[PDB]
Amino acid sequence: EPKQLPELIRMKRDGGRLSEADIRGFVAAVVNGSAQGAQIGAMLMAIRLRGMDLEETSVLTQALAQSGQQLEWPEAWRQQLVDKHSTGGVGDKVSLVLAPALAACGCKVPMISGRGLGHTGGTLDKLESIPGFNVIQSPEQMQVLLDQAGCCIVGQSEQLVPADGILYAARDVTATVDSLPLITASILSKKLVEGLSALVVDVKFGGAAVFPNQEQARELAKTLVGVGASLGLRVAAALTAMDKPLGRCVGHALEVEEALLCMDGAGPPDLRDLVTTLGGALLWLSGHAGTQAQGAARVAAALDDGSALGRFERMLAAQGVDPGLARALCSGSPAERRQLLPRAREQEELLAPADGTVELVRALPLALVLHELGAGRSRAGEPLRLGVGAELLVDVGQRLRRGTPWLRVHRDGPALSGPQSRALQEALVLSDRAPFAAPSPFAELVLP
Repeated sequence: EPKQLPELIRMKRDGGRLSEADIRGFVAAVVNGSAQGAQIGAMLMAIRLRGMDLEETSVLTQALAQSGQQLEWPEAWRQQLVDKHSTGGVGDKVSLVLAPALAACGCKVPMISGRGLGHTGGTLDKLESIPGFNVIQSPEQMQVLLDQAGCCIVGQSEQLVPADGILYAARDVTATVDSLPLITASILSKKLVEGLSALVVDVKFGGAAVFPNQEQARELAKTLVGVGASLGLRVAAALTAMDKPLGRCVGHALEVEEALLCMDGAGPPDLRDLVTTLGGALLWLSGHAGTQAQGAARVAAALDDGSALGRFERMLAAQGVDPGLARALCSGSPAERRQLLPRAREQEELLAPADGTVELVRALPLALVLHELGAGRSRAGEPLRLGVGAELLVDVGQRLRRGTPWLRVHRDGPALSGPQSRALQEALVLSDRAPFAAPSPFAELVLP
């Protein structure tokens, strides 16, 4: 029954299970206001150090979900509601494209997304690079968006998965993100509130992924598919590598550009690879395409013929962006899009030390330095340096020459410190091996 908050915390601290009553009451305290900051962090920490189990976990997610509302849409759309959701992520703008992609493929995507988590920027912050983009819509507005645009991207609020919003902000600045339960709940809860026909989850592994260990990551996959099943959700989880940044831009505004470059015609191969791959899965899974190949084939199609660029345009406008700016952003050249989005003060470039063959660029050192540069959050509720970020000037598998520039840093301060500099420079790994074509960051596809 109603136990005082400090008491539930004492229980988890002591490795005790939380009852459905206990989890619920807690969730409520968090949304109703009673629960104080130091209390929410304490609990998150306790959880990050004693975990929970299938039930508590399943209970948590399930509750979080109902802290707010659930959406209901015209029965017409039903079989067309789909969504994908990542975990880790350094430079993962897939969402910024796969959304309008699917919307061009006749699907409706009601995306409840999020902000940077730990050292992994969020697709919600990235969108806020676009001037006037509102990530907060009421269910009502959302339904207008899936009608006009077919898709939309919004974050937690007073009506949607409220409690998740409270924790998710804390998780990131409390060093309480890497927890299978808090992860499973955080994700499933949002996607639940949407009520989708099919749902694909992006589970990163290696390098800069929340859970580095491939297998210990593959579990997180069978898990989200696990609980997700029970909750009554069709869930497909795919393990994709995260040792190097997806694409060539890590940041916010920079990333919004490398996304437009995709819809345009095509930018980075890996970026496209996943958008089509994951996209084709959703169509197959939602039973909207013969096989994944066919599925994936239609998405690629969207990419190549301006569809996604169109859907995307309606979307920005539909979500607060000055119509004019939006036609300018999409029909704009890359040079235009640069002068229209947030740019950092100065920007230097790291040169190649030795002749050699780019083996890979270390994602973690990057994300970590850029974080220190204002591309990451230090303490919830704070602005973000949206211009700041980084550009990969060489592509993995290729051969570069000593002295050539391989990475450009956009910073808002008067310079990089010694530690930050060395950090960057060593994130570059060179071999004498012969140049080669980059592999797909896509590994397996855990099914339900």
